[PDB]
Amino acid sequence: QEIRPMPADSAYGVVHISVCNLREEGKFTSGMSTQALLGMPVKVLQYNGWYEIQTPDDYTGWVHRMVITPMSKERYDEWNRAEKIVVTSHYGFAYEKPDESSQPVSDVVAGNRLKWEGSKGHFYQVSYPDGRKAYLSKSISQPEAGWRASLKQDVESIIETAYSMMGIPYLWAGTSSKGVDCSGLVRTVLFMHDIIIPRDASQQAYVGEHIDIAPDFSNVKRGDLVFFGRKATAERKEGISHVGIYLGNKQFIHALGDVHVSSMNPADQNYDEFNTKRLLFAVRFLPYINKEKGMNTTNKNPFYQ
Amino acid sequence: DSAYGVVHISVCNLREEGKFTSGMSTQALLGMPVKVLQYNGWYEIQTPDDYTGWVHRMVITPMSKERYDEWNRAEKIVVTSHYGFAYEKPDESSQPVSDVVAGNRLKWEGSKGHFYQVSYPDGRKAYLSKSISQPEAGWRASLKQDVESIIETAYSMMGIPYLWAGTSSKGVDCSGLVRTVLFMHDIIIPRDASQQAYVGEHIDIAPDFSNVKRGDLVFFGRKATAERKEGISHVGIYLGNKQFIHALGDVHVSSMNPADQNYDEFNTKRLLFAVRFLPYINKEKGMNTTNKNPFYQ
Ligand SMILES: [Cl-]
Ligand SMILES: [Cl-]
Repeated sequence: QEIRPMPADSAYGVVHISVCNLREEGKFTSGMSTQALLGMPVKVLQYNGWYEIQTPDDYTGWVHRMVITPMSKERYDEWNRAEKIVVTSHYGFAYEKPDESSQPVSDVVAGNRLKWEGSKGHFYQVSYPDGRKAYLSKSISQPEAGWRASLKQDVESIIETAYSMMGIPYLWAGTSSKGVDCSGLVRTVLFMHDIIIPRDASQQAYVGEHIDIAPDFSNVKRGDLVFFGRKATAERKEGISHVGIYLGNKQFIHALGDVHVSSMNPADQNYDEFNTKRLLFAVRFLPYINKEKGMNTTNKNPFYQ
Repeated sequence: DSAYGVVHISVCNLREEGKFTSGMSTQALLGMPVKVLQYNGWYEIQTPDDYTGWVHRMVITPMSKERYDEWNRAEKIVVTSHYGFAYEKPDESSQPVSDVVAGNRLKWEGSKGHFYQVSYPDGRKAYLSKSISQPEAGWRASLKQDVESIIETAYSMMGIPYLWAGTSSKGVDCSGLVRTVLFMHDIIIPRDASQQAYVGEHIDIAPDFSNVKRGDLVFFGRKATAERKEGISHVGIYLGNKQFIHALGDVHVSSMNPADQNYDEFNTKRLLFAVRFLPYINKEKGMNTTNKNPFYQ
């Protein structure tokens, strides 16, 4: 077909697999551009055999027909209003029975959110956007209201979550615990703390407070983002090629090959000469969550309300 | 310079060309031996299924032939659960070293508590819980390579996402589901559906499906014409009673019986034939087990 825009009964959707793969065009032979998660609300923009969708970070891309559940605004609103079970562990499964030896229904990853239906033993009974029923261990998940109540969004808590992803593979366009790109590591960590910021490194580079890094690095702080790339010239604007999370003491955690810690101190064993020489600036963003457009929490984000 | 290597991340992503903006073509696993064909900033590699593609320089450990051979001779710890992590200490609350997926193999160095001490190709040291892994000798001494066990493994992947070129427990494509399942049973077959279609024994499906058996592959696509050869588009694993398990959106079970609620009309209409392959492991170039495959020997 070529349906654009979508009819009202199919203008909205919810992702119903653990991690779905958005591509630049509606075909497998197009590059992946981002990913969305189980239970995540989306807008459905058009259909040509694949759906073009918009995720809550305003990013757009294309997914196969079978991986989202399209729906009316009314049904989308019902999904969003139901208290969720929030997956907090990186990896696990949901099961047919309250027993991890039973038939799985699907994998889950951190940030996956399913409708809470009940509880049985050491499990939450849950349902998927498509109507599947399952059980999730209380050891890898928890009810959304209590999750929010206990949620920490300080820099140290955020860095701990980044450290929990040590060695996970780099994957281009990767935006989940399964695999991450440079900007996707940032997003995957933040989403585990209920925070959404822009998807691409080139957009993350212009959020919050710009920090012109001092020669001694004294004005860059743990929790800032550090950006790398091609410096602006008279004839050409700057190009952002890479991002990491600053750790203090010239160290930073990032996704390149895998998630790892590097240094900008030439004396350190983990010195990353290539990126250090391409260092551009830092950004301090955490103070401005819900204070500028494009940076928000899911309790405030308009896709969720 | 380097002609050999070993993958040192859980799952690496091979692409058509040496750049991120080229399509993924297959994936390889932690501890898997590879041949290194060239370097242009990225490495062109060949995986043990004889498939080639490109990976970022940081994701494999290039080695001399002697070091490659030593890696291969080292007894491994084999990861048997779909997902987990290896840790800095024998404690799942300690700092992780990396994620792991089923089929990952690391060098066995010892044990502490209920954990194997392991090492990576690049030299990292870690601990893997005995609850998600098994020593290679014991793995081989308990190996299941029958149809029923292979189907059980496929069922254990229910609902996992479809991922184009996906070849691990994280996400699989149609042919990748077949490969991912089979590697958990020590079996390697060709990577692409268009090659899988011509292995083993070709089954010309009877109208009652009576000559198709559990564990056969079913192939879907475009029928040959007078002017044009057949095109293989899709593959699934036959479960009997006209059902098959496959990766399309996610891993799920479909039927070729129009009466069934899980009838898949699109694919049923495109059914071409089935293939009985399991009897022919180690009997044709490109189908083998890792104890016979020359990459490992
Ligand atoms: Cl990649
Ligand atoms: Cl995909």
